[PDB]
Amino acid sequence: KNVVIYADGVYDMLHLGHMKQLEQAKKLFENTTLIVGVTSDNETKLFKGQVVQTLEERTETLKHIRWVDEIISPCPWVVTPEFLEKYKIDYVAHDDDIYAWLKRAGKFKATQRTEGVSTTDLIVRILKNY
Amino acid sequence: KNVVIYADGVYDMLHLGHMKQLEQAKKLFENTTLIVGVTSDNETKLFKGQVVQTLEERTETLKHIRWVDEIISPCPWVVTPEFLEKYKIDYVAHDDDIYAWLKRAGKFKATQRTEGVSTTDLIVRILKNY
Repeated sequence: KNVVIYADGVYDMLHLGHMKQLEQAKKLFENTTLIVGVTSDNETKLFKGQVVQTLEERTETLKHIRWVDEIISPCPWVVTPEFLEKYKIDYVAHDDDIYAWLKRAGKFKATQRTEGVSTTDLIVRILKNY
Repeated sequence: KNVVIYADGVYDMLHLGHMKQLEQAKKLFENTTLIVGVTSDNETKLFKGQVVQTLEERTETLKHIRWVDEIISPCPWVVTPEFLEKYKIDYVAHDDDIYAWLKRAGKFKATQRTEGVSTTDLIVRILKNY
């Protein structure tokens, strides 16, 4: 009955948006194990852009989050079929193409984003009082 | 065997320091219930100073934290003997006098702070690259 869910990401400067998204992935089925993958510093910089917190800092925050059952850190940048088999992953959860092959196989689960909750947005509120 | 631990605070812009401290309070005994109290906006501003996130924002983050079992929000600004009895609280956990009466009664548990992990410290790292 236990469904293994994999959610990968940078998880830089974790905020309510990340957390609600992890909650959604964890609650995709009644009984789950949520594995969270944390991207490496080098690959994040190479493909996405600047990352603020190091791999170790981003990974240690996630350890304190209720919905997180297991962590793969660093995780691969691109999910592969072999990777799903190795870790016995039933579904990949991500906001909604690099996921076409996952949808085709029945293995993709959409989760939503939350906007306007980020650390950037907060300091704006701090300075907008000056 | 279940020990009720109460940890109150502002919990503004929660970071690794808050989280490690909550972990410590939760792990003070083998079997615990950690109740977290979140101070009101008005009282925080009146007695401590500016608060960045509203009561509701600070409380919703704490809901996603593994160590948190129960939340009192808003909580009283000052702990009282009556309050400990009402909620059946065995120990108050806080970094180490407003707690003298708690120590005298055997009801105070020290937890440590973690420094240099705060949201302020992060943006400094962001700008120090310019």
